[PDB]
Amino acid sequence: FSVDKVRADFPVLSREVNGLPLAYLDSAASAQKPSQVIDAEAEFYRHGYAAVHRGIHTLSAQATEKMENVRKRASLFINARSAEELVFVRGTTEGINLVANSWGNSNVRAGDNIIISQMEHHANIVPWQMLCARVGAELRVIPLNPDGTLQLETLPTLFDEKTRLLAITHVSNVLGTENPLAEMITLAHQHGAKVLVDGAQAVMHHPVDVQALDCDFYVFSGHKLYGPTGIGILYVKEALLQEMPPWEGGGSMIATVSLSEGTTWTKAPWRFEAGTPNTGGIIGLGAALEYVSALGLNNIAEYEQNLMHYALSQLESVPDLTLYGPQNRLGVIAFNLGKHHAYDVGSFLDNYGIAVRTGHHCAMPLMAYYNVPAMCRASLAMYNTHEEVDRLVTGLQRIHRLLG
Amino acid sequence: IFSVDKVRADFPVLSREVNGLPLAYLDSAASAQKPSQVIDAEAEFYRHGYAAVHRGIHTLSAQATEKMENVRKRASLFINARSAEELVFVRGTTEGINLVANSWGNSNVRAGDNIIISQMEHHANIVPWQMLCARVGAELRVIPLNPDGTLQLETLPTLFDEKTRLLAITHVSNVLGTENPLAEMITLAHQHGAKVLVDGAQAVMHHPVDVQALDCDFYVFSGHKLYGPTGIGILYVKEALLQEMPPWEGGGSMIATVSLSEGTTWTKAPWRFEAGTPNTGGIIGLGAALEYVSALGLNNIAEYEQNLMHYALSQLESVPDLTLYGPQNRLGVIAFNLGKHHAYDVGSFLDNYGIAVRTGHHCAMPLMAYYNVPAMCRASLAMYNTHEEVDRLVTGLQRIHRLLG
Ligand SMILES: *Cc1c(COP(=O)(O)O)cnc(C)c1O
Ligand SMILES: *Cc1c(COP(=O)(O)O)cnc(C)c1O
Repeated sequence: FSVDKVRADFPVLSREVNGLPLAYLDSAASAQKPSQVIDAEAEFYRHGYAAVHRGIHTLSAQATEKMENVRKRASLFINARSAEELVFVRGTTEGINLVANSWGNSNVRAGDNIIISQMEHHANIVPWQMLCARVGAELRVIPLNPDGTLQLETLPTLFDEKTRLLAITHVSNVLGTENPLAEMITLAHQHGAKVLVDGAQAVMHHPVDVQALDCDFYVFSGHKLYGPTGIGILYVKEALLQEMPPWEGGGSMIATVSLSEGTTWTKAPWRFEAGTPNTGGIIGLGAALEYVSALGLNNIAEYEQNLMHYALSQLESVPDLTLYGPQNRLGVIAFNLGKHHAYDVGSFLDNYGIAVRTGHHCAMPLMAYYNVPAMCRASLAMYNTHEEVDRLVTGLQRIHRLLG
Repeated sequence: IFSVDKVRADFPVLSREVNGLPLAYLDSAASAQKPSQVIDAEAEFYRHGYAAVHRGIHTLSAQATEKMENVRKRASLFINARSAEELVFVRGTTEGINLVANSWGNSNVRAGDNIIISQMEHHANIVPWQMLCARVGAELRVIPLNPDGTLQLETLPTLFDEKTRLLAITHVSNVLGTENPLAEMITLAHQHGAKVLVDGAQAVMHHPVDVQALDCDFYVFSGHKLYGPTGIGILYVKEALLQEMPPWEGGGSMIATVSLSEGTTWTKAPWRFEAGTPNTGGIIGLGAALEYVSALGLNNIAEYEQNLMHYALSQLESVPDLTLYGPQNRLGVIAFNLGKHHAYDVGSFLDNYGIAVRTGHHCAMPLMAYYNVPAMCRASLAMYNTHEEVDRLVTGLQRIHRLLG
């Protein structure tokens, strides 16, 4: 693995901000893309473009086949049994909503309950709140620990015969905590409950196998995978997916449509894809998967882990620095500097050409647990370097010196 | 004024050869080709500009956010909405219609009520209302067709009553190219206190669209037919209605506050309806597309496309056993069948000649049912299409007629 050869593929790293070389630590919010993905999408638009859905002419057919090929590649990437177990979505959020409506409405009833965790992204919180509101069920929460880990021993208590679903995050977008999915899924299934996994922060860090996890639902976003915006993947166990009613109605998800005799649906995954999909994004996603797969995920894991160790090692020399989350954390470092407002810190770091994210990070309960209005977050991705970490450290030190 | 060559110079796919022959792409009605400006806009954004939106503290994020909202503004001006806050970013027409069908429909349509659609509707403007009607136990009423491809307008007064909440109608047919008399329908619709949703997916690239003039309550369209990128579209909703609509998808960025005890509250519209990371590249590209189309001018495009249509319809009279569907004043598309031949065979043979047309039911089955055919061939004539290509189509059809009898 060579971070230089990798950095050579990303033009954004050449960008300047406030007159200085960009150091982009915000990858957790969205990932930068290599020229391959961008050029893949662009070239598709330039020499390849037509409509999908098995049009009679050549460009359309080839486009359709490309789309299905990407579906296959995606399926192989997360190691699903069949590509028919994967659905194209706008992203993690839509996927979760789709499950929450399609599967949730038929499988969750009055008096039942769903389980989430206190570290969840809003995407993995609100759709279940909406659901519970619809059918009159209860939303139960797995509580945290001060070190940023969930309390596993509470699960036997949270689960009962009325528990249909466990919605859990693979990796925290704030803390970088990786939850013990295997244990949770094993325990969850014993009570006859399905498990949905939010992997939006997972899939780019290391290999993900959904057969090994035995998770019932799995969702993730492409734009954090160094792919284009507006595309994501929903994996669902075939047995469950085939029995799920459609969510969005429209063209291409129907078998037949009649204004007298009614309407029938085609098979999944296609049952859940209505109207024209996002083709360019799918192509770009394919490219992204190719690129990451070509670098290899264990290499990325190794480099990112060593980089993380370096960063955490260096950040110890920063006075009045408060870190949130465990030592085994993936991809992100959440911190606060003294009593300073997070946005001021962020602004100062921005002035120094360093991009970090501030605010509640779309997890309010997580912030509520730590009794803070917000946190600073630095992401260390595969193209990030020691020099940038040094810039971050020195920056924090300078802020501390200057603002006391 | 308008030069198809100067315009054609901007679209690289038109330089392509297909099955060894120069491409004639008549499938624009399915999806439109993009000029270099759009493609390069999205690409350059990705290359030198890219970050997450939603008011991140650093520079790229802020700039990205403003770019997004600027595109929203440009779109509102493009369709002449009062406010940019009346516009919602969607995956395309289908998601827009579904969003309305769920969000607005569930609260505004009840047992015993009824919705009106037409027989020429795209499935996108059919199925979600079926779903709604099934959910709340309402009735779906249909405006019947005429053999010439026009709706029977005289039937409307009877179809409307005090129980009619919504008219979901298409601006322009994706098959026939029929342009419906929206103003009349909306007047009549409003007289009964009913809302109107307009499917504009086939409209917005042909001529100017003014939603204030139309006074339509909902308007939807797709970006990829407007010569923009895939996976992006616009939902226009009257502010008064939009402000009272509950959220559909839950998640980040559409919330004010989130609590696991005190519950959850929503931010203002339109943002209430945009959950998670939007499609930023698509939005940028969409902005570029709107700029390009506006720069050419819509009336110019309308005139040129009209002359092209007249030419095509004139030339197609010399094709034996050619059956056309729809009126003479049609916009943008020509739906046809050749003798007793299967549409897909015709399409394939035309594909062999380097000509791209579409076949099948075109996602309107009832329309096909009305004409007693399983499918139709459809040729699209867009702003970058030429007389040369029409000549090629005619000669192609004639050759197919020679060969297949
Ligand atoms: C294309 C089209 C639709 C569907 O648009 P999508 O982009 O696929 O969502 C709906 N109605 C009409 C009339 C159309 O032409
Ligand atoms: C980004 C993220 C989401 C939301 O994904 P979107 O692409 O915005 O739809 C959900 N959960 C986690 C953990 C995330 O990091």
